[PDB]
Amino acid sequence: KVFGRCELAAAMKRHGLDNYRGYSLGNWVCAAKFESNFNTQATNRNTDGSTDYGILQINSRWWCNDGRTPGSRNLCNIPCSALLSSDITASVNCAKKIVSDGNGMNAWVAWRNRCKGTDVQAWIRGCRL
Ligand SMILES: CC(=O)N[C@@H]1[C@@H](O)[C@H](O)[C@@H](CO)O[C@@H]1O
Ligand SMILES: [Cl-]
Ligand SMILES: [Cl-]
Ligand SMILES: [Cl-]
Ligand SMILES: [Cl-]
Ligand code: NA
Repeated sequence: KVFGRCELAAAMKRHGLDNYRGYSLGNWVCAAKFESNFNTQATNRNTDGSTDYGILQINSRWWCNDGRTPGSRNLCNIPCSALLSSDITASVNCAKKIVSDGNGMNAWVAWRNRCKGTDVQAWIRGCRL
């Protein structure tokens, strides 16, 4: 599923991400835009052989099991394919674990480089939430 900007904002708000660990909703929308272009089916393979999955590009090195990342962890206790569904619940629940692990949203490279320090509220402007 390729979400619209405001559609994803409302889905994330419903799933409890607005101000989660102090990160306003626009941070989460900006991160999803630049990680996946709002596409739940996005996958990208990393140089270490791990793969990033879904709207928030969650890495199989630590967070999910894809059966082909030897020696990796599955800290969200989910198959990575669950992160590709049209229902963003699994991605949101895993992201809440990631952002709580001490490094905040710096775990998302695209957030650090393209959202952090910008006017992230622009990402939810005009949306009916
Ligand atoms: C929280 C998380 O899994 N972030 C991943 C990061 O590990 C990976 O290096 C990057 C690759 O572009 O995508 C995401 O930022
Ligand atoms: Cl915001
Ligand atoms: Cl594995
Ligand atoms: Cl959803
Ligand atoms: Cl933080
Ligand atoms: Na893994």
